[PDB]
Amino acid sequence: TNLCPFGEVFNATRFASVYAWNRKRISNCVADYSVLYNSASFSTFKCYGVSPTKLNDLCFTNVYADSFVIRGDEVRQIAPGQTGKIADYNYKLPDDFTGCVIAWNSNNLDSKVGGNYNYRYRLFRKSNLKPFERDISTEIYQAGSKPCNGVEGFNCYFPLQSYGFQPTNGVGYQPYRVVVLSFELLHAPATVCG
Amino acid sequence: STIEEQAKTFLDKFNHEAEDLFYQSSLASWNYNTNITEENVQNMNNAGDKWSAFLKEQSTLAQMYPLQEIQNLTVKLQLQALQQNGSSVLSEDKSKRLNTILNTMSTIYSTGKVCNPDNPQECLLLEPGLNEIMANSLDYNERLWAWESWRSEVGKQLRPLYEEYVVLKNEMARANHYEDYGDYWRGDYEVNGVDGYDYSRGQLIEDVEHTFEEIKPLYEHLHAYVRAKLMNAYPSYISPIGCLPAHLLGDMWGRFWTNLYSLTVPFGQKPNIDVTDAMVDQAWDAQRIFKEAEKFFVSVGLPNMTQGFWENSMLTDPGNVQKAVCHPTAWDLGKGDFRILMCTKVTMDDFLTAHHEMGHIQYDMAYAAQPFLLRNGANEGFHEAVGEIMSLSAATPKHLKSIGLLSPDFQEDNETEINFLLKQALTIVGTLPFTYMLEKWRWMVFKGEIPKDQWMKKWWEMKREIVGVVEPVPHDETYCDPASLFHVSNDYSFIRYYTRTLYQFQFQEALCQAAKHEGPLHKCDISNSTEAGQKLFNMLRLGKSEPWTLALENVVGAKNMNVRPLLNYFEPLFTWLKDQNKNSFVGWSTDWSPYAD
Repeated sequence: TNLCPFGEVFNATRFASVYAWNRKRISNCVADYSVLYNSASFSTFKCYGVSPTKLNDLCFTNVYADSFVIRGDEVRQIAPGQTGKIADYNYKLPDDFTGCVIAWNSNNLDSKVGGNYNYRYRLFRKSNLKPFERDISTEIYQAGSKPCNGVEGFNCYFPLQSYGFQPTNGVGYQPYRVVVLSFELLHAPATVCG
Repeated sequence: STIEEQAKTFLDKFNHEAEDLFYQSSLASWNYNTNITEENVQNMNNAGDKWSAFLKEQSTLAQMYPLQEIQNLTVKLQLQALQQNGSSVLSEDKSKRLNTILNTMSTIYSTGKVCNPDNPQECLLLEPGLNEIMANSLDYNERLWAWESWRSEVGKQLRPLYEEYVVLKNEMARANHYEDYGDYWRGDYEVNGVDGYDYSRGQLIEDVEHTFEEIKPLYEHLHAYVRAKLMNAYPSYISPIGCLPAHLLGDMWGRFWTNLYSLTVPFGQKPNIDVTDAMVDQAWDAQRIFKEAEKFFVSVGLPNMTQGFWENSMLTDPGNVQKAVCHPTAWDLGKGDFRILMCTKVTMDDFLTAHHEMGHIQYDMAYAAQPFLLRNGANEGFHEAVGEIMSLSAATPKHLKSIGLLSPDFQEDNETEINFLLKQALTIVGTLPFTYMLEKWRWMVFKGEIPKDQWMKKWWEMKREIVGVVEPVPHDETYCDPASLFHVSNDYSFIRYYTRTLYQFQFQEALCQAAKHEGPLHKCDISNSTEAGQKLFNMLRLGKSEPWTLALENVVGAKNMNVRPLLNYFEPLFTWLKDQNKNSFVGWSTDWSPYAD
């Protein structure tokens, strides 16, 4: 048996953005969560529905690895039952989530002097997203009934805003690389367990 | 599809973009305050101009939304701070002339030299130069020459510029639905939209002139005692009935009376309280100063300091390879970054300074949850008050003995409390009429109440009646004495130095009474009690979202301003002063003048 590739999802050199969050289907591999608790690097390890002790005795059909980057004072919004600028416009966790949320500080790997503006997020949207839905578009949000035919002018603005990651920003603004392991049980064979 | 929803969308777009430009505008300024160099000297202007252009365009675009349709107080408060045009309503030529005058007034004050053309040795700089000859000199003519010669050159070339400034700013202010520039400056204390806590611009003068009447009593006895004591050093220049000469108050103008303590000590045989010999001998350095000052704030219940407060902060003078301007300013970079930059030295005046500048970061750490336009204190004289009561509780011999600075058995007697109280009174009481008369003069001259011919007579006419200070030589209408001050040349407000002193004693009395103390107010402390820290913190979290009257009531219980706590604080010294002033002539006469022969 092989070692399941957890180093490309947690130790990647370049992560993705929250509005266009990547999705890695990790299945038919031997996931080892025992080395995760002893890593002594996870600033936040909260599992909803499952327990860290019960994660090595249960096998899930699909372990979907949704990876993105968010702020520090913001990770609590990625949880069943929260609201904000992200939990309704970019990526909504369902209220019946049965997975875990991982995060750690990576200021020394996701920050450069003068600015690193390579990550973006949604700011304006006409509605609220359903859970587990992604929509990539730069359409201009009509805040009134003027209307606006594409020009960013009076009460019509660009939706995509950037992330200002720099070495000297605070702990609550430092990049917490988050991989939301979304365990679920389906009607297909399960072979992913430690 | 309503105004209060479009305003929210516009405010969200504004808020989620300015945080990325203000931080870079602050970082370059931090690097400059670290490094005086011609290479980085233009980054300040580039970052400031880009941010001003962003702000100017946003203010121009925000004028399309009226204020009579919004019902949300928070949204109205955020939008009112963005619709203030400022000087953008003037014409192009007038704005250019105003900018030229503003940039020339500062240059003339900064590059103005004073020297005696007949003697080569009578030349010196300002700080620590001309400010040193006026501080520790006991001569009469040496001070008279330096006092007259400063306002004969710097104060004489600013009169046309100030005359043009007054008429330009009157037109600037009359275009914004205001009356004058004085009415523009009183708009900070105006609170409207809340029932029961309404404050008007026309009530500030009534409140101040009512608070000054209760104070004048004690200042009269203090002035009488100081004038009686000064008879020993200058026996042939002061009258025992008249007033005090202007150039004998301790510094250039007379705002503070601190330097006069060395001549009018009540008890000269007692060892004064001192920690300067206590931090040099104890191997105490700027790192341990802050490491010890942290525990005082932790003891009352306040949170701990951040990680970046130690590594990015500058504490010591960075040698001679680089120049750093270290005037007292606390630095809040935003985006979760807090640092300090001070000129630390082993002295008592710097330990209390470190405590005062750590109170500032403790206050800024509280309201970080408020939006960008509301991340500020209640008003201008409100941020400097909460950082000053911490120094008052650390200099008492209950805490100085707790940190080992003072002697473990430093006796507390009636001969030490008098010495402490006189030193405390010389710096606080002596400046209130000085601030009040200057602000009244500005408000009276901006309103057109004083014509051209009495532009300089009504200055000494109120100086000789309110503060009891006469001039050594007469001045005609050509001079302009008030413009020689830094805050007047750079057009800064002055009533924030009058309101903070009144607020800081009310806060201290409320907190110490919540701290369950029994005894005189000058001996108590708030340490080792969480019920005072949690009482102050609820007020600290408010920010600009609530009116200052409500913020004051949430702690003290009175929406107005009072002087009773200050009078109770200084009653112990007033009782002894009333006894010692039996043979003196209490009060002054306005008919005396040193040149009236």
